[PDB]
Amino acid sequence: MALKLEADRLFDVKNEDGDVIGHALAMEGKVMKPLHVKGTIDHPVLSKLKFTKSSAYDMEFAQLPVNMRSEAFTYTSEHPEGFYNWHHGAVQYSGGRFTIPRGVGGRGDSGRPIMDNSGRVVAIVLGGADEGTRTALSVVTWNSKGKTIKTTPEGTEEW
Repeated sequence: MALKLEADRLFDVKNEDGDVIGHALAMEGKVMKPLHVKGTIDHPVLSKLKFTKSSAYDMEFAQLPVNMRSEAFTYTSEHPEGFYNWHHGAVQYSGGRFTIPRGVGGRGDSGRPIMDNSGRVVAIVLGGADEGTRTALSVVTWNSKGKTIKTTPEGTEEW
């Protein structure tokens, strides 16, 4: 039945020698990536754009080229408790926190989006704090009025 054919929305950010140290994404008309991730966007067009910084939220962004604006994720500010999806599997959202099993997130996971079954982005991963058998994520989300919010658990380590 299904072939996972999708637009080019998620991009790699590499370090000086070329290791993937994070991710950048096309969403709501912008290319955004965590500010703490110091590398270059592995894309001939995106890497030449002028990026605006937002230290208060660990975000760095630029406007999408007119063309690419269609190849992009849609965000949603509604996240009822339950399970969500990301590159490594299930992400649980309960208690105001997004958690994953311990020993799963780390370098390379910054900038990865957490999604719902309808394919909308619900949050962007920044780092994590292990608490017991789980890891609580430091994520960026936006509220219903479009305000950016940043939740960082105690002892979070940036990925």
